[PDB]
Amino acid sequence: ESLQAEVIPDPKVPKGTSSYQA
Amino acid sequence: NGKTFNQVEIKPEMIGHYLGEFSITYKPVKHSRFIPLK
Amino acid sequence: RRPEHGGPPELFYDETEARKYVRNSRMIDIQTRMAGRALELLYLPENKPCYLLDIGCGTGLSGSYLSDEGHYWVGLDISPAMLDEAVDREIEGDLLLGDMGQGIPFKPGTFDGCISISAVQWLCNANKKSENPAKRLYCFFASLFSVLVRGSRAVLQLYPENSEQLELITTQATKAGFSGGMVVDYPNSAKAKKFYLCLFSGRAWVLEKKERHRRQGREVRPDTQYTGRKRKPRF
RNA sequence: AGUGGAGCCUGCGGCUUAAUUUGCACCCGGCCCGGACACGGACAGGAUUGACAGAUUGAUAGC
Ligand SMILES: Nc1ncnc2c1ncn2[C@@H]1O[C@H](CSCC[C@H](N)C(=O)O)[C@@H](O)[C@H]1O
Repeated sequence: ESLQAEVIPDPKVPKGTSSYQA
Repeated sequence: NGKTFNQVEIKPEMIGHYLGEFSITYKPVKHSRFIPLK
Repeated sequence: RRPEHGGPPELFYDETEARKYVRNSRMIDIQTRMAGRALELLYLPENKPCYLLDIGCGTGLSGSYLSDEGHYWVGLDISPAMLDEAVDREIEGDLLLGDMGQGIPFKPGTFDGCISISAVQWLCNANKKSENPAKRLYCFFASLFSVLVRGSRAVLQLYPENSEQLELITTQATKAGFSGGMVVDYPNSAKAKKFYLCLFSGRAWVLEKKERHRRQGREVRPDTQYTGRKRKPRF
């Protein structure tokens, strides 16, 4: 008899240095 | 320096130069052969 | 304008030319990176010891590069002055004096690889009446196919002065059984264009109808975007 | 006589760049302005205009 199994049964830089000149 | 501001402390050793020497306006430039199989 | 037009290689390559060759920085630099390209152009496996031929060795700086990579080699040349300054250079490998077009005196199944630097272009022209470049090239290439291991590789660097030299060299190579091709390094360049012969041993329907009616000399509708265009489905 | 070798300069490519303009044009920051028509909102209880002083600003400025 088939069962109702719809879903799967298996579950160094300074302070002011800018980023440019760094 | 053209895009950003560089913040610098004026030291006594800095006594002769221009300010523009201490914010550089350009960035440093940081810059496979066929073998025959038949 | 070119060394080939000087004459036979035993006369253009005298002692004075040898001493100008050995004291020449551009010769050293270019022929060194040509030896590098020559050794990298045959797919001999890495970490595998191999035995090589270095023909047209002249100074042996190509041999010095081969010995730098750990590999051993046999030098063959026609000019005595070149072999004299090569032994004066204290090169590691063994040299031999002999014409390549007459034939290489080695037993078959011997060398894992062959490297020829600026030498095959000298066999394209005849500087003696007994000389014939076609048969000389055939003999030299058959001697390569003999003395090489079947399945080994041979790189053959050249600067062909025209396509006739390439035509004859390739014909004499392909009639000696050699399979391979041409690596033309930097093809469209000029100062780096270097030839390396590498070898080894094994709606339209309506358009047609309207062009028909145009050729036949009658009035035809102008050809537009709507020439062949399905007006509607047909039920 | 050379050039191709070397040093330097320059031209195309390519690479780095915010930009390295192109077959002052480029970049980074700051100003200035910028429809009527229709319909719906606010508007004399107030629409909106002008402004000294100080400040932000790289600087000044009722912009
Ligand atoms: N038919 C021939 N047989 C043998 N050697 C030949 C030859 N024709 C030319 N050669 C050799 O080809 C050489 C050209 S000079 C090559 C020098 C070498 N590539 C180096 O720089 O290390 C000369 O030494 C000349 O003797």
